[PDB]
Amino acid sequence: KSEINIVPLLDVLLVLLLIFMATAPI
Amino acid sequence: KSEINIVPLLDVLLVLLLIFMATAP
Amino acid sequence: ATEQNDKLKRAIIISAVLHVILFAALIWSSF
Amino acid sequence: EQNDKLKRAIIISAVLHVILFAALIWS
Amino acid sequence: NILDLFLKASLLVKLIMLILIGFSIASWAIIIQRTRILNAAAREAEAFEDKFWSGIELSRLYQESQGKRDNLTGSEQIFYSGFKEFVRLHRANSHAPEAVVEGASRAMRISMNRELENLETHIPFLGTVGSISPYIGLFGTVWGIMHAFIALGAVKQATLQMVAPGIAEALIATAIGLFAAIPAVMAYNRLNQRVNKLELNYDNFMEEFTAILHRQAFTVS
Amino acid sequence: TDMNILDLFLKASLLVKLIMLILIGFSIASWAIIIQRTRILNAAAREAEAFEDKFWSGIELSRLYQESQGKRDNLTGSEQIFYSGFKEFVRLHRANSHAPEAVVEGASRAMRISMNRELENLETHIPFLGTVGSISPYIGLFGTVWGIMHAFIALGAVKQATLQMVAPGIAEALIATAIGLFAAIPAVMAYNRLNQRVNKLELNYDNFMEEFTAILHRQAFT
Amino acid sequence: LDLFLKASLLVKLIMLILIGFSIASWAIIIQRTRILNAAAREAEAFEDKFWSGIELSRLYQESQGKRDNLTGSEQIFYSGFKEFVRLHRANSHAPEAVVEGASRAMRISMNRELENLETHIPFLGTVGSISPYIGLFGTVWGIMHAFIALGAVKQATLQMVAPGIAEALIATAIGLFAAIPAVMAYNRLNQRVNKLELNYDNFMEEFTAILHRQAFTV
Amino acid sequence: ILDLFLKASLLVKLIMLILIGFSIASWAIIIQRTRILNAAAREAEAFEDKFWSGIELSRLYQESQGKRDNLTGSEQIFYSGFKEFVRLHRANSHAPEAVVEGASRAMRISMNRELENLETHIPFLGTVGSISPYIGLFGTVWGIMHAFIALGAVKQATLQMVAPGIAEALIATAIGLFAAIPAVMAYNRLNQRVNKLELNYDNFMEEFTAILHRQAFT
Amino acid sequence: ILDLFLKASLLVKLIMLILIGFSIASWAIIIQRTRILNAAAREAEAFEDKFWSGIELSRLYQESQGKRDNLTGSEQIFYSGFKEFVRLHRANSHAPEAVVEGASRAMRISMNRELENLETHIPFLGTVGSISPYIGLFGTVWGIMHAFIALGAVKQATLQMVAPGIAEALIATAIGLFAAIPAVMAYNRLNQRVNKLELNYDNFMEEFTAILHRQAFT
Repeated sequence: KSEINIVPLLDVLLVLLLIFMATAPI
Repeated sequence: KSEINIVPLLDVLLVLLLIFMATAP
Repeated sequence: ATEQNDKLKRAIIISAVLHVILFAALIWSSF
Repeated sequence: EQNDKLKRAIIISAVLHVILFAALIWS
Repeated sequence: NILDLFLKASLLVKLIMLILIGFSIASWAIIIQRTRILNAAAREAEAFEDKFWSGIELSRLYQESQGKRDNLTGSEQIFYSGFKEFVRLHRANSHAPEAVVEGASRAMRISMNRELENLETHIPFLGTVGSISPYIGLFGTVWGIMHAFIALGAVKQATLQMVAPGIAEALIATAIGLFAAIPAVMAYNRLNQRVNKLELNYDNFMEEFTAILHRQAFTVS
Repeated sequence: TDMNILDLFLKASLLVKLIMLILIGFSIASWAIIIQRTRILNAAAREAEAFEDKFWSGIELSRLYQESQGKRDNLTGSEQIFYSGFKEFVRLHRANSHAPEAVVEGASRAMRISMNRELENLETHIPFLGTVGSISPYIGLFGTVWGIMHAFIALGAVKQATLQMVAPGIAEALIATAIGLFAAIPAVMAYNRLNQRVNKLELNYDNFMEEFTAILHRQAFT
Repeated sequence: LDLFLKASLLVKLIMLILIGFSIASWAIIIQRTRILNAAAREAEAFEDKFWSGIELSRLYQESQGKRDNLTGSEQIFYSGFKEFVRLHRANSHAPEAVVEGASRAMRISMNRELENLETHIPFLGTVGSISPYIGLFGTVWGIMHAFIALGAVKQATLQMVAPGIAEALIATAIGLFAAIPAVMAYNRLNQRVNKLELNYDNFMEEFTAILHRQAFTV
Repeated sequence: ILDLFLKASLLVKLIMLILIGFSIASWAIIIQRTRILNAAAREAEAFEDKFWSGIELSRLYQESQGKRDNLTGSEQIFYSGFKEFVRLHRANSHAPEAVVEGASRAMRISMNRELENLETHIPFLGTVGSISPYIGLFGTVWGIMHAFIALGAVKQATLQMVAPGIAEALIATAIGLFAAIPAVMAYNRLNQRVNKLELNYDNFMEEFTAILHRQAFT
Repeated sequence: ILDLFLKASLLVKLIMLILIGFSIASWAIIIQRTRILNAAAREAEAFEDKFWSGIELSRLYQESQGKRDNLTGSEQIFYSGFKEFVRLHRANSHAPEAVVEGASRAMRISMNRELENLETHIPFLGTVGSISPYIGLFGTVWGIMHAFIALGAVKQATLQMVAPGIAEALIATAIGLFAAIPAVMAYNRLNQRVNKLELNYDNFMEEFTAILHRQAFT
């Protein structure tokens, strides 16, 4: 019937992690 | 019915994210 | 008939008390 | 019969994973 | 502590707290009130159903329920309107028994739909809170992160250390958005299963009752 | 807020610029539908409540049929359910050769469609809100991911690029998710409320359907 | 495109399967939409033509005159009338057995219609629910190649971590693009089928009721 | 473990005790239900053999009286049906056309009573398997607040003051997963055992009803 | 790539073997069931083409007799219903329904044990698709803890020394999803094929019961 749609919450964290990770060599 | 529950990954990501806070110069 | 609204007001009041107790315990546990 | 058929299915899918895991390190 | 940072967190995070606390307050009031109601209805259903199935005469069981005609519930209300229109249509001339039992079965059907609609009233709101609460939390964190990267884009010498609290006060809006969603979504599923089980009880009772009325009517021929 | 009111998506790549248009459009379309359907469902509820009173007032049903014929092009809701039922009933009953009861069955289907056609006219733009309230978050995320991939590619020739020369580009990519969620919260919240209003109108019309078919089945014999 | 030419083999496979599921989802959306429009229109056209007051046996005779590709509300009526009239030829039956023999045929034929509308809806719901997690697995694979590069040299270059980031980030982009078609359409199409089932179920009550009056009088 | 739990903040005390207290409760429920669901299946086949031995249902009902106080599973369906059948067709001889639906109710209520006695704690495993990971996330979010408050106290951050906040988050996630694995593995395994044992007990719904309909009408 | 498996802590390599074990078992079950449901569906189609040839059931029955060791699916439920019908129609038969209610019972006791002769290993996939990401995440979280246990003894830390440990830890989530995705897709796909096949057998046995009531009653 219904569930928490976790994917948008997870994908914003993935994007923020990828931004920091691409910033680590700078 | 059965599906894939991923919720504890949010935590792994919160931890991995904080390592970059702990290491930025 | 209408008494389900009185029961709903009772439910709102006890829900509000339970949240105030929860956040009071949470803020105390920050110490 | 069926215990030998599931054994053959385990064998053929196991070698399919072995060649996939080889292809994964090959490139 | 948390509270001496929270009092100086951005106005947007203040609003996102008052919104999410409001839905957490409201959803728990529904969970309490709609579980008590369903506990009462599921008990009043079976506690009438045996009384009816005792083998006592249906006519006197109907007549004794007239003393509380304004206060009936669930299976007893479903029985009462079905029997009332049955005895009226059977007392009336010029109606064949297949039309008499139809009229009773329909006056039962519409009363049973009105009992279930009166039973589930606030449940759709839990479907709302479980659906928007994660997205309200996510808008809270995305606005916080975006405003942190704007502030980080202003300084001559950038580092993550100067926006760390801006990221932290963003990220917890995800967490409280999610913790206000969990009770609502798990209880929306659970309460719908309880309504469907109680609907199947009324549907079964409506078949068992219309079966005895069908035989009772055609036996007069 | 806290940024230049005169500068926006305008300078960004054509795809995040396009995603910005479809998402803000949605929000405008969503709010236009909320206002249009809220006005219509208020009017329909008021007209149904007024008609159940006028019908139970006890004035004889040929007066209702003759006056409703006097405004047959503008009938709505319970008055249009009544009209289609009584129209078919008098037409069919007129053929006295009919089966006394079978007249009631035929009239009831006449109203059943009229109800579905009125109830569909109440619903028209509601499934668009269920669409905006479910794709808009993901369209926001996809716009943001394209923005991020385009922020790093714009410096991919230089490694010396300081975080200070990509942080504004990252912030401008998060806007697509912020708009994408801002279009979603009103849409899915209003979609649940409006669907529920429509079910209340359905149950009110089904109440009227039983009330009418009862007095009709009586009048068919006594 | 050179940025994809040297991508890791695991990401090649993830792109082919997710683009495949996106293309297959759009093909299902348009295919099921034309079918459900046609079936909803045929039901509305037939049930009017039937309820018009035309004689059931004449309607049945011209419906047999089109028994080739009869699928729809026509086929549902035909199945119910055929076992009604055929079972009626044996005058030994009580009328309850005649309305049984009609409703026995048409309930079977209704399920045979619904299973022809339903065909690719549960595949689309499978894709829409698992597709962002295929994207997520591709993202975690790219995150590993990024951390391996950050573990290589004392001060890693942006150029050597970027392949892991680009693979990780594209796997999330395509994981979203291969989920938009299924998340809008699956609930819409499943609701459409439920509405069209309720239409045939209303035809079950209405048609068996007139046959019940027929059986109790002929 | 205890090296860090001895110095964890007060909210972690509660979160750890709750989340390990679900694990313990979950394992206790698996032990209790895996006795019952296995003894209530054995006592079904150990009724069916006796039933199909050719002994009279009169003798079955008579030899059942001496253990009615503890009667459970399939024979408690049978006894309830036969008790009410005797009370409506043999203790009073009236209306043999009307006892069959009485016997159908008398098995229906006994069925729901027996299945409720099997299910007693199965829904709780369904909540533990759903909620245990979110209690882990709450432990994580609190551990991450203990990280950021320790980070804000220094001009330049390093892992040295961050490590106890990270260690807290990870151990709360690990315990949340350790409580969830048994719960969601066993919940499906037990919920299929109940559905199987229900469809086994449903082997009366036509069989017993037809036998007592024959005994009423003969 | 085995280099990490050759050196990593006992728990993460044990978790690696569990997840590869579920992945092997899952793919073996997917290919197996698919071949079994393909056979069972084609055997149902071949029996429908026989049944609708207009062959008399009393001689069609004789055909199965030739294969009493290899009866299956639709032809097994036909044979079991009809081998009871001949008996209930021979000697004492009670009502025409009493001979077609006992025959239909003798079908449904072979609906079960044809279902549950197929549908055997599907609920295993239902568990693998549920726990496999949690097992991958538990291996991952233990991997982060093992890295920090080695790291925290040093006076300073950097990505260059912790990132290899995190990269080898994230493999457990990657394999955890790679074992889960085939299971969740194939569980939903195969479970829908079983429900389609159950609907087909129920449509057959009800529609056969109409021909059986025609031949019993007239």
